Amino acid sequence: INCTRPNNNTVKSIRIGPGQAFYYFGDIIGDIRMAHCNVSKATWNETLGKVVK
Amino acid sequence: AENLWVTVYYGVPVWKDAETTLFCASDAKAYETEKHNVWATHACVPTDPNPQEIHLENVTEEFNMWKNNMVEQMHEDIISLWDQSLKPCVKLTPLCVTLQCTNYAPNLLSNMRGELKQCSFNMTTELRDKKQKVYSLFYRLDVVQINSNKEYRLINCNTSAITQACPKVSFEPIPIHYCAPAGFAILKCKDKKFNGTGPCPSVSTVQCTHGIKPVVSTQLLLNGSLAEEEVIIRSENITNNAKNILVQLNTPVQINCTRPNNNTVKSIRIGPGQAFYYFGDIIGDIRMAHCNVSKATWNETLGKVVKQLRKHFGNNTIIRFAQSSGGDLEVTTHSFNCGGEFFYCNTSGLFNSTWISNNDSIVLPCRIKQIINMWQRIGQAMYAPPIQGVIRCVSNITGLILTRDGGSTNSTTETFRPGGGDMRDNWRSELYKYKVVKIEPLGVAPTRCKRRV
Amino acid sequence: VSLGFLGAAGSTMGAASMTLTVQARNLLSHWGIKQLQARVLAVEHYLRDQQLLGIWGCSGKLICCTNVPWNSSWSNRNLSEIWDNMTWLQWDKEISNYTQIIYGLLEESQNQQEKNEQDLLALD
Amino acid sequence: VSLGFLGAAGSTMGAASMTLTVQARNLLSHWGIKQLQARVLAVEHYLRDQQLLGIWGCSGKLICCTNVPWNSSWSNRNLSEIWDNMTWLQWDKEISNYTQIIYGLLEESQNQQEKNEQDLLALD
Amino acid sequence: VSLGFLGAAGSTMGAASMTLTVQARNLLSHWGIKQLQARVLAVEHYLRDQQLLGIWGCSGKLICCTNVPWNSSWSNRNLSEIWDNMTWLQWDKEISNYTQIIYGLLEESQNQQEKNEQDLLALD
Ligand SMILES: *[C@@H]1O[C@H](CO)[C@@H](O[C@@H]2O[C@H](CO)[C@@H](O[C@@H]3O[C@H](CO[C@H]4O[C@H](CO)[C@@H](O)[C@H](O)[C@@H]4O)[C@@H](O)[C@H](O[C@H]4O[C@H](CO)[C@@H](O)[C@H](O)[C@@H]4O)[C@@H]3O)[C@H](O)[C@H]2NC(C)=O)[C@H](O)[C@H]1NC(C)=O
Ligand SMILES: *[C@@H]1O[C@H](CO)[C@@H](O[C@@H]2O[C@H](CO)[C@@H](O[C@@H]3O[C@H](CO)[C@@H](O)[C@H](O)[C@@H]3O)[C@H](O)[C@H]2NC(C)=O)[C@H](O)[C@H]1NC(C)=O
Ligand SMILES: *[C@@H]1O[C@H](CO)[C@@H](O[C@@H]2O[C@H](CO)[C@@H](O[C@@H]3O[C@H](CO)[C@@H](O)[C@H](O)[C@@H]3O)[C@H](O)[C@H]2NC(C)=O)[C@H](O)[C@H]1NC(C)=O
Ligand SMILES: *[C@@H]1O[C@H](CO)[C@@H](O[C@@H]2O[C@H](CO)[C@@H](O)[C@H](O)[C@H]2NC(C)=O)[C@H](O)[C@H]1NC(C)=O
Ligand SMILES: *[C@@H]1O[C@H](CO)[C@@H](O[C@@H]2O[C@H](CO)[C@@H](O)[C@H](O)[C@H]2NC(C)=O)[C@H](O)[C@H]1NC(C)=O
Ligand SMILES: *[C@@H]1O[C@H](CO)[C@@H](O[C@@H]2O[C@H](CO)[C@@H](O)[C@H](O)[C@H]2NC(C)=O)[C@H](O)[C@H]1NC(C)=O
Ligand SMILES: *[C@@H]1O[C@H](CO)[C@@H](O[C@@H]2O[C@H](CO)[C@@H](O)[C@H](O)[C@H]2NC(C)=O)[C@H](O)[C@H]1NC(C)=O
Ligand SMILES: *[C@@H]1O[C@H](CO)[C@@H](O[C@@H]2O[C@H](CO)[C@@H](O)[C@H](O)[C@H]2NC(C)=O)[C@H](O)[C@H]1NC(C)=O
Ligand SMILES: *[C@@H]1O[C@H](CO)[C@@H](O)[C@H](O)[C@H]1NC(C)=O
Ligand SMILES: *[C@@H]1O[C@H](CO)[C@@H](O)[C@H](O)[C@H]1NC(C)=O
Ligand SMILES: *[C@@H]1O[C@H](CO)[C@@H](O)[C@H](O)[C@H]1NC(C)=O
Ligand SMILES: *[C@@H]1O[C@H](CO)[C@@H](O)[C@H](O)[C@H]1NC(C)=O
Ligand SMILES: *[C@@H]1O[C@H](CO)[C@@H](O)[C@H](O)[C@H]1NC(C)=O
Ligand SMILES: *[C@@H]1O[C@H](CO)[C@@H](O)[C@H](O)[C@H]1NC(C)=O
Ligand SMILES: *[C@@H]1O[C@H](CO)[C@@H](O)[C@H](O)[C@H]1NC(C)=O
Ligand SMILES: *[C@@H]1O[C@H](CO)[C@@H](O)[C@H](O)[C@H]1NC(C)=O
Ligand SMILES: *[C@@H]1O[C@H](CO)[C@@H](O)[C@H](O)[C@H]1NC(C)=O
Ligand SMILES: *[C@@H]1O[C@H](CO)[C@@H](O)[C@H](O)[C@H]1NC(C)=O
Ligand SMILES: *[C@@H]1O[C@H](CO)[C@@H](O)[C@H](O)[C@H]1NC(C)=O
Ligand SMILES: *[C@@H]1O[C@H](CO)[C@@H](O)[C@H](O)[C@H]1NC(C)=O
Ligand SMILES: *[C@@H]1O[C@H](CO)[C@@H](O)[C@H](O)[C@H]1NC(C)=O
Ligand SMILES: *[C@@H]1O[C@H](CO)[C@@H](O)[C@H](O)[C@H]1NC(C)=O
Ligand SMILES: *[C@@H]1O[C@H](CO)[C@@H](O)[C@H](O)[C@H]1NC(C)=O
Ligand SMILES: *[C@@H]1O[C@H](CO)[C@@H](O)[C@H](O)[C@H]1NC(C)=O
Ligand SMILES: *[C@@H]1O[C@H](CO)[C@@H](O)[C@H](O)[C@H]1NC(C)=O
Ligand SMILES: *[C@@H]1O[C@H](CO)[C@@H](O)[C@H](O)[C@H]1NC(C)=O
Ligand SMILES: *[C@@H]1O[C@H](CO)[C@@H](O)[C@H](O)[C@H]1NC(C)=O
Ligand SMILES: *[C@@H]1O[C@H](CO)[C@@H](O)[C@H](O)[C@H]1NC(C)=O
Repeated sequence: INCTRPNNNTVKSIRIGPGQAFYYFGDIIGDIRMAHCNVSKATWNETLGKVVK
Repeated sequence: AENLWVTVYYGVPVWKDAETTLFCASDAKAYETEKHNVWATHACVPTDPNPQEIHLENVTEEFNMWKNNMVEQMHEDIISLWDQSLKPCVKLTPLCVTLQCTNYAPNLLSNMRGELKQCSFNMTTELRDKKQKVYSLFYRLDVVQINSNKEYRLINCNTSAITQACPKVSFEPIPIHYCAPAGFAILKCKDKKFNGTGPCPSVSTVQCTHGIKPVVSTQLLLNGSLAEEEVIIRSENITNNAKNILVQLNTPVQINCTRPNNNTVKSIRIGPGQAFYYFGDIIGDIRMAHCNVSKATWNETLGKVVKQLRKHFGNNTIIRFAQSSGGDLEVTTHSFNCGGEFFYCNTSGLFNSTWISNNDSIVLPCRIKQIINMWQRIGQAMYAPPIQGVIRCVSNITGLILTRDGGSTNSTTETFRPGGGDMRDNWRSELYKYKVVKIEPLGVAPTRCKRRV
Repeated sequence: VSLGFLGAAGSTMGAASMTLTVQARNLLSHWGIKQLQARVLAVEHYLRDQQLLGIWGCSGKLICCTNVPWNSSWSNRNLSEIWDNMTWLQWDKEISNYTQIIYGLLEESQNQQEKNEQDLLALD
Repeated sequence: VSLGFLGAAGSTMGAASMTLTVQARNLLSHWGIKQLQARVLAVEHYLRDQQLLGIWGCSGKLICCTNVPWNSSWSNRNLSEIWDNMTWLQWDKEISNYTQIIYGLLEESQNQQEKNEQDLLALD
Repeated sequence: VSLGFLGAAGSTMGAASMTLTVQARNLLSHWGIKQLQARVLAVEHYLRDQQLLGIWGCSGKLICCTNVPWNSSWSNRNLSEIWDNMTWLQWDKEISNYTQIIYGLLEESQNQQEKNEQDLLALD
């Protein structure tokens, strides 16, 4: 299986204080494609036919 | 008969070195006085009256400092000792609030024309819906502004938290022995001169060494164990300026250090149950903190050390001393502890001399802080409360650290200046002659004769 | 006179061999866990070789003999000077790449044969 | 050839009886407390039966005999097939409800009489 | 009948001397650390004197004799009444300022001489 996340990020860091470095979501740049996973089709057929026997 | 058979022996002295953990053991009286509480030497399995020492014969051994595992064992536990003594006493987050003020009035009427900053702010009371007004004092080395009365802040509320010191625990060091478990031995060799490494002719073993007083000091070792009859130099890689220079001496010299202004305190309550101590008001004159030193003896030992130091740098070269360089303050000044407070003395009135190859008192100024970032760590800091009365402490100066400079080849009369800023080497200064080892009892050899069935 | 602990370790064999008791008399002679790690370590090293001595037909005997002869490919030095001109620190490094052959051949030489013949001589 | 640890446990007596050394050679071979609970447990089981062997007149002897005869109400199988056609896993379940009578009668049979007669034969 | 643990401690010698096994049969029989401090303490006291018995030529023998005679400056009471009219609690306080001379003189009397003569009688 291959699984990716296209829209990576840029991040920022703000200080709660005293001494609590908080991290959070910054801004997105570029296109937007949601996360997904590919899988080999015919092999998934083959092992599913294998398990049902 | 004239064939030989084998036999087995048990418990024959051989040793091959290793490393394990250790433990500590020291008391004769100090738990009985105790000031009800001390920094954590609490049970520690109190020591033996008469320690054991066996002289050895016809034995040599290679000896190397700078690779002993024992110095990091003394490094790791004191860190774990320090925070554990500091943690369960009371926290304070809500102090670093905005604040505005200007200086105190007879600050300009003293030798110390510096910084007192009579100051004030709002603080939460025991009840959550009530505030209160206070009035207090803070040195400029513990306050800094933001960029109207330009508002201030404590030094590193922008980095980490601050926790006040627990009001009954002392900071004065107690001598400690460090002792090895069974199946092990500690080796010390008792030569007078010892130039760091190499073999040593006369060795001996002891289960646990003499006492070490873990004092926290920079650029001058104080209350340290004294050397033998002649002054010595120690290093790694002289004529390679990256590391530091250690020197130990024989004639201890005095130092007296005081704090004149006894400056009584007050105490309010943060609440519930947070008895906060703060600086009250001062009455009397103002004289800043300082230290005296015997002049002619300081000339005498400095003339003593330069005769010894010349041998590692030729014959006809010129030696000049200088003050510290800069950067942070904590490598420049001479910092130490006395009576539960922390001084910072400029020490520029010592290393001001050149040297040609052929009843007075030096008064040096000192300053005090109230926020410490001890052990070169970032992530915590401690607040110390002031103490009433007049404090006064005497000690022996024993051991200074030195650092070379840049320059060129061996012609341009190289110089020196203090510095350092580390604490591990100070323990390397006083654990120089110890190493761990493990015995091995099992042995086997051929004998002449046989065994009955 | 009592020379003391690790006393004649720089001396020769026959001086060191006659005084062996004192090595046993000293062998078992927040900050609670690190002390407690020491005592469990000290009891571990002592109890380990103890049965390893005890498996060799020598229970509490400090000095004891055995049955297996000496293979002369091990050393060639005959008898006298090894008791007279070396130290144990000189000795133990010299025979180091042998001991695994020694210990295994030692134990089965007595405590397989000498118990089976014991089970056959006390038989009849 | 060395068969190894727990080797011939499926075999018969005489094969298993001849190789007994390797069971002793393997017997003593936040996450600090649970390791430390193991080593104090391992030293406890070893040291327990050790003196329980040592009280029986057998200090370090791996195989040893004794004095007390066999009460024939215990087993009836005579000599041969018990050494030739069973396993120790077969043996130990078979004689299980006897051992408390065995151990107490064993120890006083030697180590009361055989020391008192020792204190009377070495007497005169 | 079995009198039990610490049974005849108020009795005399010969009653108490004949039953000595039961003192060994009972000798090794947040709240995890303080339990664990007990078991490491219990194993320490047992293992200490065990080798201190084992250094004296007595490995597992509960009762054993030795070689050194009695210096009559120690006691003067001859033989009979000390086995017949005192207790061990009476005995041990009576001979208390002697034992350090006793233990050191005991161990070298056998286990220096009696092994060196053993290394000379098994020699020839
Ligand atoms: C290097 O080595 C020197 C030499 O010891 C050390 O200097 C000593 O440091 C200690 C620690 O502060 C000093 O002790 C202080 O003594 C003051 C004088 O007390 C004397 O008089 C009282 C009676 O009033 C006696 O009971 C006492 O025993 C002394 O004889 C006290 O004022 C101080 O008191 C504080 O503590 C006590 C107890 O906790 C309280 O009752 C007080 O209210 C107050 O809180 C303190 O006891 C000592 O005087 C110093 N000099 C000498 C010669 O010993 C250095 O500390 C050491 N380290 C460094 C880094 O230099
Ligand atoms: C998983 O499967 C999807 C298909 O559903 C794969 O997506 C394909 O990825 C390629 C590589 O980026 C795309 O091609 C690109 O097209 C642009 C158009 O200008 C071109 O400039 C690029 O150089 C590149 O050739 C393709 O369009 C895209 N197809 C779809 C339907 O999304 C994907 O790569 C697979 N793998 C992973 C790890 O996601
Ligand atoms: C100073 O630091 C180093 C590291 O411990 C040690 O000496 C220095 O080592 C470097 C690197 O090997 C030497 O450079 C050499 O130069 C010659 C040219 O003649 C070259 O052919 C070699 O291949 C190598 O590059 C360097 O000369 C040497 N010395 C100094 C002064 O830098 C030494 O342990 C340290 N201490 C002292 C006192 O030098
Ligand atoms: C996703 O990752 C890419 C990695 O290349 C980021 O793009 C780079 O950002 C650095 C920041 O200094 C620039 O110097 C480069 O020129 C950028 N490379 C590009 C745009 O190809 C990108 O910013 C990340 N995405 C987000 C939303 O931050
Ligand atoms: C936290 O406060 C300290 C105050 O010491 C800041 O240190 C200052 O940093 C600026 C940056 O150029 C220097 O110009 C000042 O000289 C520094 N102050 C002093 C007293 O030297 C520090 O930048 C602040 N922030 C962090 C993250 O530490
Ligand atoms: C430490 O002092 C010893 C004692 O002299 C030095 O050892 C010998 O010093 C002489 C001095 O001329 C040399 O000739 C010898 O070669 C030295 N003996 C050796 C190296 O085995 C030693 O050099 C000194 N070491 C340091 C680092 O100062
Ligand atoms: C340290 O040296 C100074 C001298 O600089 C001493 O200060 C003197 O103290 C006496 C006592 O009242 C005064 O009469 C002098 O006027 C002071 N001199 C100066 C220049 O101020 C001081 O006593 C010495 N000792 C200590 C412990 O500080
Ligand atoms: C220690 O005292 C010396 C002596 O005054 C201080 O050196 C002064 O430093 C400033 C700033 O570099 C110079 O303008 C002065 O000329 C220096 N004085 C002299 C006499 O040369 C030094 O700053 C002090 N150190 C500390 C940490 O306070
Ligand atoms: C998944 O990615 C790897 C990357 O090397 C590739 O070799 C493989 O063919 C991919 N598989 C699918 C099903 O896309
Ligand atoms: C899987 O492969 C078989 C051939 O073996 C085919 O008959 C079937 O329709 C396939 N099913 C899917 C879901 O691809
Ligand atoms: C130490 O060495 C000398 C040199 O041979 C030797 O005579 C002596 O017996 C040795 N042992 C000692 C002093 O215990
Ligand atoms: C304290 O709070 C009061 C409430 O209004 C405010 O007027 C005053 O300026 C505050 N003082 C400081 C120093 O923050
Ligand atoms: C300083 O010490 C004196 C000594 O009697 C004391 O009376 C006074 O209250 C102290 N504090 C001052 C002057 O602020
Ligand atoms: C330091 O104070 C002590 C206190 O008794 C005194 O004896 C000594 O002379 C003083 N030394 C100097 C240099 O002032
Ligand atoms: C130190 O004393 C010597 C005399 O031995 C003198 O020549 C020198 O100038 C003095 N130096 C200082 C700094 O007092
Ligand atoms: C440098 O001077 C000292 C002082 O006498 C002398 O011992 C040494 O030999 C001199 N150095 C050289 C290289 O001669
Ligand atoms: C340093 O030495 C020079 C020359 O002797 C002198 O003028 C100066 O005052 C000295 N500075 C200090 C701080 O002693
Ligand atoms: C300082 O040195 C003297 C010199 O003998 C010594 O008597 C004194 O005890 C030393 N001070 C300390 C705190 O050890
Ligand atoms: C000695 O050991 C060698 C193996 O290193 C072996 O070949 C030889 O037979 C052995 N000799 C005796 C007498 O055991
Ligand atoms: C072996 O015997 C010879 C006899 O000539 C003697 O010289 C030599 O020292 C002996 N070797 C040892 C190790 O005793
Ligand atoms: C001897 O022992 C050393 C120990 O490291 C080993 O490296 C070497 O291979 C050994 N030589 C043999 C087994 O011949
Ligand atoms: C065997 O044990 C029984 C008790 O179960 C007893 O009655 C019998 O006398 C015993 N026989 C012998 C010979 O000990
Ligand atoms: C007992 O002896 C008989 C002799 O006829 C034999 O058949 C039987 O196997 C023996 N039993 C055992 C347990 O050896
Ligand atoms: C045999 O042992 C089992 C073990 O649980 C026990 O339940 C049974 O009562 C025993 N039989 C006897 C003692 O006769
Ligand atoms: C108790 O003491 C008396 C005193 O003579 C003695 O006769 C008796 O046997 C003792 N009994 C026991 C059980 O110790
Ligand atoms: C008994 O001990 C004393 C010392 O207390 C000693 O003088 C005497 O010789 C010893 N007698 C015997 C026979 O050992
Ligand atoms: C010593 O012997 C005498 C013989 O008259 C006897 O009366 C006395 O009880 C004996 N002492 C002891 C302690 O047995
Ligand atoms: C006997 O033992 C006690 C025990 O405290 C001791 O105080 C006393 O001095 C000893 N008497 C001697 C050794 O003569």
